[PDB]
Amino acid sequence: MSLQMVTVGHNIALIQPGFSLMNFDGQVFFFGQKGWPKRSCPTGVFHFDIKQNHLKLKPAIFSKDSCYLPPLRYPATCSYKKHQYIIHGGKTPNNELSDKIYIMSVACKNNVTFRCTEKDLVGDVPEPRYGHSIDVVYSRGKSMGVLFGGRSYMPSTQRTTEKWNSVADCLPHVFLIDFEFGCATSYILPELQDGLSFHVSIARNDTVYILGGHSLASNIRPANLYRIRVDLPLGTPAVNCTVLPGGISVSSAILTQTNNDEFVIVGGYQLENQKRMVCSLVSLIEISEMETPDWTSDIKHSKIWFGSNMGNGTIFLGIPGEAFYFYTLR
Amino acid sequence: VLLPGYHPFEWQPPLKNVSSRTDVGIIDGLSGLASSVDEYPVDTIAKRFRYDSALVSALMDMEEDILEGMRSQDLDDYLNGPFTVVVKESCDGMGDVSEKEKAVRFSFTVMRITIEHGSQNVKVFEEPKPNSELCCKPLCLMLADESDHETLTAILSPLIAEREAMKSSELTLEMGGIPRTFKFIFRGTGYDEKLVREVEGLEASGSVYICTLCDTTRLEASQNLVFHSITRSHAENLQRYEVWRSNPYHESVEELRDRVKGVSAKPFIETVPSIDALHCDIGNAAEFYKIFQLEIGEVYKHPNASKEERKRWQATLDKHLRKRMNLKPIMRMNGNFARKLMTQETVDAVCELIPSEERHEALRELM
Ligand SMILES: [Mn+2]
Ligand SMILES: [Zn+2]
Repeated sequence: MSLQMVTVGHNIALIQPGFSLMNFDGQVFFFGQKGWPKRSCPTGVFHFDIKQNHLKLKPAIFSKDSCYLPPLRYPATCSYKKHQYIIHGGKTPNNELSDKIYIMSVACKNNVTFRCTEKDLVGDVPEPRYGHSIDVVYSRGKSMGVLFGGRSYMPSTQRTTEKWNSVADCLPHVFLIDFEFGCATSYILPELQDGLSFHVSIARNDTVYILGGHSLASNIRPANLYRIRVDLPLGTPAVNCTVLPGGISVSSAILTQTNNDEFVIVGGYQLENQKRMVCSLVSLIEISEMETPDWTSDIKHSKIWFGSNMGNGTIFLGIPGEAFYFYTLR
Repeated sequence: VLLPGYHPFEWQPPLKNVSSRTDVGIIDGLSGLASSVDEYPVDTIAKRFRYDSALVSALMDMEEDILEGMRSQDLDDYLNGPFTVVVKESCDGMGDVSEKEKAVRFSFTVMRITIEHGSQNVKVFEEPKPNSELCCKPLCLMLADESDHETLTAILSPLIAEREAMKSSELTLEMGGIPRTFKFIFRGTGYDEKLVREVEGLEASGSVYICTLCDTTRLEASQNLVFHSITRSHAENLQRYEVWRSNPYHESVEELRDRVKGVSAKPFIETVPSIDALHCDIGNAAEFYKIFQLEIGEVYKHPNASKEERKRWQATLDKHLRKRMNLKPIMRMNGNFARKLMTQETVDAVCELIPSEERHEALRELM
């Protein structure tokens, strides 16, 4: 794991905490710019190209049948195999939380045009949230989406302007989501007692592992790991969750894929005053510490850091400053 | 006594989503914004009043003027009929505050108070100096950039909720021993163009949709000078944002932008966008100055000119105005220049440089 500084083009200001990076056919794209889209880039989605440690953001265009989604901070994102991306939740530039679901796919590639289609949700729709996890599970030749955790504002009932922006953890219900038709089912589990946000999620077959996170009510980053198994029979699917010992305690960690059935996670925040400098390796599950990479002094003494997974087993990181300072850790 | 939170009041019905406590003074402007390291970084500090509590304190501050205005209109001091308060909302960035950091100031001005006595609305109070800092009452001070949309919306949305809820009620408050009733009309007019375009989801000032009041384009408004109506309104803008975001007729981005007329972001403050006396004189002066330059070179007779010929015309006009009018030439437009240039005497002066007197007639009539 070798760390490398990155310079950025004229529009470096676009990059903000809670942004997202997505990988389509090796090509990386960027979503969640700061502020509302400008006449230079109406979509707010950018070809994210790093050449010779220099980052250029180039505007991407949407297709004619596309929705023009607002840029979203801390959405729940996952990959679906045509190859596409699922975006649910998140914060808008106006500080509003979205409960809608958007689907991103490559519509045309000329020397890329995107299709962004919003999927309506009926049934047990999840309350609008940010900082939650969403993944796709496959059980008996059927595909189903699993969504857990996060935060939102107080309900319209108890919301008072004096604490207008006050947030709380969602109810720790698991949400199964059928993407073709837009239907949503909510499951209460006995093993999931507390709310959880900013956690890490790993999806293999009919299973999703939930790691770390931050529980706002207790203000603890619990050191627990949850396995969630999903069965998709002809009838209502069945969900079982089990507590697993050996869980790391980390919020806002980033996850990347180094090889099939093996993931590495670079740090997040370990305490309010502490940072997680160490790195972990997960094999599909066993969690083993790895050698900490060569952090520079600036990263070590920064109180805040943020980042996203580029896809090619390489993390793109940022520290506060110049506006922000960026690194690539491979 | 003079600060918010001292006098008691009531809202009938109670304000929606607003606490009813009346002992509330200065409260945190972030309005409970999450500050965990996980969350979005908070680089600002802010303090505000609760909007209604502030209006209460303001009315109690001006009680003496209200009572004496009722007397001055031949009315009874103890009358308690429904007073109507027209309130101006203003927001501006205060530029750099650093001592060696920008600030935003959210404020309200009491513009006038009328009473209903018969089928008449009797003006018992009106602000004499509406553009003085003495009566622009502070409501929210934040250390943040008016261009930082995320922090701006997070800090201001609570205030907009309180105002929207005050739109649906009557405030009862005890003045001079007699309980009185007040209805409020909120008019957001203290927004300069940039802040209006920001908070009403319009594009930046370089756009083709130049007017914040109408759908015209720079090209259209230059071809059709006069005939346009005020057509924008907060609701229309909200709708057009939803149109942009859903793109329901599956258009290209150019066609979509044409449809929603430059509303490409979701509004979050209902404003009354206007103009000020200054900019009228200014626009007119810029056009007249360019007309003077082009009347000296006889462009009405010669269509083509090099840049050198135009700079020599402007230099000629600048030298002549310095000589005969004692107006210094300016390299960038400004208010009092417009004020001093838009006179008939300067038309005479510039006519001293134009050969043809038919164009002397043209310029004299235009001015
Ligand atoms: Mn300004
Ligand atoms: Zn207009």
